[PDB]
Amino acid sequence: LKKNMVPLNPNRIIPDETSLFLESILLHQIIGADLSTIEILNRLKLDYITEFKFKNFVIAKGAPIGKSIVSLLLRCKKTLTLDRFIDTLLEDIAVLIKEISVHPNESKLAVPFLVALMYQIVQFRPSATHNLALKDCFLFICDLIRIYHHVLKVPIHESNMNLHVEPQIFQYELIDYLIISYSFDLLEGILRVLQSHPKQTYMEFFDENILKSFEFVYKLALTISYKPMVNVIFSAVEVVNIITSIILNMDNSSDLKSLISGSWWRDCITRLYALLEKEIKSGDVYNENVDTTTLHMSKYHDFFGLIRNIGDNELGGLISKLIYTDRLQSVPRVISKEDIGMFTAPIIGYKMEKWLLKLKDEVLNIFENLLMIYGDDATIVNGEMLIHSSKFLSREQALMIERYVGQDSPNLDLRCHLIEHTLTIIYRLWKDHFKQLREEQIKQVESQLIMSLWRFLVCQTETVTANEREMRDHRHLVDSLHDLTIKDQASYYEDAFEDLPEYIEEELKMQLNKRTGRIMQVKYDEKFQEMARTILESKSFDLTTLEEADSLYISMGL
Amino acid sequence: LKKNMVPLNPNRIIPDETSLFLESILLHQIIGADLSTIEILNRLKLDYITEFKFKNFVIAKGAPIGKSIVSLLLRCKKTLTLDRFIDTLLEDIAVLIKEISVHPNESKLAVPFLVALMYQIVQFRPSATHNLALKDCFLFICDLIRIYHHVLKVPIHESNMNLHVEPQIFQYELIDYLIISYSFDLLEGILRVLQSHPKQTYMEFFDENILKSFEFVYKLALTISYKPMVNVIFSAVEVVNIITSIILNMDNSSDLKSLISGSWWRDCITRLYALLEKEIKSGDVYNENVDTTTLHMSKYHDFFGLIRNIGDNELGGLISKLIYTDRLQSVPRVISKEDIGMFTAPIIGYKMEKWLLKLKDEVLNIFENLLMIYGDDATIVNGEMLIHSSKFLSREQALMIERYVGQDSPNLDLRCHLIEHTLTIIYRLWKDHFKQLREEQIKQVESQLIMSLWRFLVCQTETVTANEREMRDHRHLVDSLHDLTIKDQASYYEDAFEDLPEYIEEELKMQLNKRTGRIMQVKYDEKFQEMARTILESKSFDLTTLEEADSLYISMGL
Repeated sequence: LKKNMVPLNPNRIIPDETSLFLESILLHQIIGADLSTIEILNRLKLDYITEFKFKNFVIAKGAPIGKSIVSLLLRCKKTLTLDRFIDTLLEDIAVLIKEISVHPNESKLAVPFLVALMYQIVQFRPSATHNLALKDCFLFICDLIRIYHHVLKVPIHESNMNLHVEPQIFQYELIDYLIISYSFDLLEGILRVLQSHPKQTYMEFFDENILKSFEFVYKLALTISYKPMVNVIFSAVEVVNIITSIILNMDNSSDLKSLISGSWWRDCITRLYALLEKEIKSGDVYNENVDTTTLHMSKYHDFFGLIRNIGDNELGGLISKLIYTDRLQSVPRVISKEDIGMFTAPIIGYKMEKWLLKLKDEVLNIFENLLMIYGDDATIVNGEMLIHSSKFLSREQALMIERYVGQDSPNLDLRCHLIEHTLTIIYRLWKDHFKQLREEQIKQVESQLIMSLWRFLVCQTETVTANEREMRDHRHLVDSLHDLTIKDQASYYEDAFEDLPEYIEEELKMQLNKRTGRIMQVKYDEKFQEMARTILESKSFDLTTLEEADSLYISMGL
Repeated sequence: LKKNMVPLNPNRIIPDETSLFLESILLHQIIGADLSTIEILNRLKLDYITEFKFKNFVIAKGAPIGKSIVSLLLRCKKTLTLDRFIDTLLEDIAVLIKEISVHPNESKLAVPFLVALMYQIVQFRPSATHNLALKDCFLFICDLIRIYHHVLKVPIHESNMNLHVEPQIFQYELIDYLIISYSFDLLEGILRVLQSHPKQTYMEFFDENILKSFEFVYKLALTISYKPMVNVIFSAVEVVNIITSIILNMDNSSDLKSLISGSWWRDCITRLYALLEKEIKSGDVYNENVDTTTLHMSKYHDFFGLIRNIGDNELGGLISKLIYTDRLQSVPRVISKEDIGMFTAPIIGYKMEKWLLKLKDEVLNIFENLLMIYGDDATIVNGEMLIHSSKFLSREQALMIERYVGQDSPNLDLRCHLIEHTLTIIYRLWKDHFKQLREEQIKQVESQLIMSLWRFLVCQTETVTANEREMRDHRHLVDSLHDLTIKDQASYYEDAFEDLPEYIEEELKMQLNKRTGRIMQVKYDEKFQEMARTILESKSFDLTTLEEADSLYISMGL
């Protein structure tokens, strides 16, 4: 009777999750380093704090620090289950980072590896990390960054008599760059594991102090008057993405919104506007050039970081060469600063452009989110998302048409995705938020709005493509890199791309065609033509009179 | 219908046994040492082997060794289950011990801690250690001891012109004493985890090479012409105990017995005879005195060892002070040899006598075993167990009656247990093995056999105890220490000894009475009187004529 059911396993090995977590801590290794993180902390002592102790976490004066970490780990594996083992490790390593940090004489070499270790502790099982531990860890990392106040506050230009006669040493600068970058990466990690918790419990994380501390550190990261560290700009805007994305996806959204003032957003969005108007150019990413106009990714902080692999990791060998690896020490191993740099490839510049274009996609994506949060009018959905976004759309169509077509870079498609995205940031601002699009603000960008819509409606002529034979000749000219990409995807990495049955490559010779149309800046997609049509031609606001509009239509045909 | 059964657990956490084994390795620590064993091996490098590698177990030249152990442990936790994780660790640490050992220039400081670590690997789950790993580990430890050939071969007495002008250093001597003692302790551990396996599979362990290698190392340990190390004598006779005990407790006992020659036993038993005739005296245990007559436990090897806690562990601080603990080194930290020794307590001598009396109980216990193996006659159950055991019985009755009664030492009872045990080693030799008790050999000990039986049959008079009132006055005189022992057991450590219902202390005032009788050397137990009666009076052999026997009976009464 009912011999159908799936039979259980009588000897289920539910794996010991705290043992897996112990092992993932013990063989945690940051990319490019020779030793493991615990095996670097076995080579570190702290010789000014004569006796560290918080809660049976004694470190002696000359003892290895990672000796005490692995003693804590073994001692608290036996005792605590996973959700208590996590926050025990978080508060103990936090207190150690704290009193190594607030000290006048002591070197801070243990701090980057303890922050990376703390990040490995947080993100291991995101369901197991209770969010009061996340709250305390978030507040600790924010005031840890305000301890390292000066790393994100180097001035733009130095003295003319700033003589570079100095030992030119990089090891302390490398340490506090690692501290700041791993700290911002840990803030992103805290908020994305908090994003994974059930959606009724976000108020256990958020209070006044969370948002004040992130307001300080966000004004610190997306700087105006100091040299930008791009590593922290990525993470500092991804935090704002996680914030808007959970304001959209929680039920009691009022408590976050009533907890946030208007000044928080109108200090955030102006720095996002100042970030969206910066330039992304391959030939001078890694250059040091004019300030606050080129997102540029400095040579002196080029490593991966804890989440995403952002440069080519040129400073990853120096993390391993920051310690002597056969010795127990406190001061750093000497890294010369001008030995790095040695000319082979500008492909590195192309992929750093790829990251910076995804950064601008991120910025106008959180614009797209907080249109949807503040669907009703406020201080912040206030018409300057016509000004800055239409300036952006118009210039990234203009120098696309003037500069990028036929330049065999991988980053063209994404760069003509940005415009294709930000039109929609125009469009739902036009259709669904016209009540705040003030008449004085629309005429600040009446040039650029109308011209940017015109460069979409020019594609309805379409005397270019119309067939298949010369379009593939065009994509030999503009889009050979994506032919290499799709052949490498077809021969290695895609399950659908073998034994192609003459219906799956007739979709390829539809979508490569519409891709190379959308790159060649004639024949965009029909839907974006409609969205650009129903802004200019629609009578919600008179952009053009009827005798000024057909002066634009005669410059296509019509 | 049948709502009686015990309900199972739907969320059984079967604990990950290889995680527990990983943790027991990582926090293994030998008694008296400051650091853990892995944490000592983090402080050791090997700077003459420029690159060690066996099977992806690479050690660099200046790397920490315990770094490579913990790398192997983490790497093989993921992959191997427990019975393969064990023998992977055994053969890898064996190859490391091997090529550190056979090297002319390299210091051998890693070897004691790797042997102690190997012992922790073996005995963790004895059911999980497959016995071919035990066979290979046994053969490795036996030829490891024959590598350290010279530790158990220092001569008895030195030159008169052996000037003690020399740096007088102990650290290398401490290392190879630790190597030999932990190796013999590991041989005992191999054979007792092999003793715990199911009794059909002993032939997977034993072959010719096992018994030849233990024959060599057993002739090496129980020495004749060299200075004895008592640490290895305990373990080397406990191995012979495990061998005789499993020959008694296996089904196919012939294969062990056909694998053992007669020369193996007749070289074993003569060294056991030479061990049974040594003296145990408290005032010169820890002295250095005349050779091969006093079991004496030298000052220069007084530590615990891996199984049993044998001395007071005076050299346990020097194991921790053998390394610099803030440094990665290869040569030992300098230990002065004549700093030890500083007079407070001869209680240490009493408990070392307690161990040596248990050692003699062990020797005549394996005599009792191999009477039962070779119930039929052989080369070895051959009548000299009348000579040596009756010499032993007669002298340990004689100087008990002359020296020990009223000397308030804890070791009296056990010393009058030995005689009470070895009478039975006489008795079943008398009753059940008379076919080989040759007539010429009985008259070699006809003095001592008859006198030792006479000192039991003198107790049938019993005009001493006969009541309760003066027997407790006698045990104030001879046995006050056991009153302290039973009061400490009664007030702290025994569940039955509270609310004593006047039937459980009326057994105490039976058994303290028979204990103090058996100590006072008048009124032994009635059963041992019968065993001594049915040897002398019985007519299996005419020890006495009928007119010589009543000359012995008139010296009691009769």
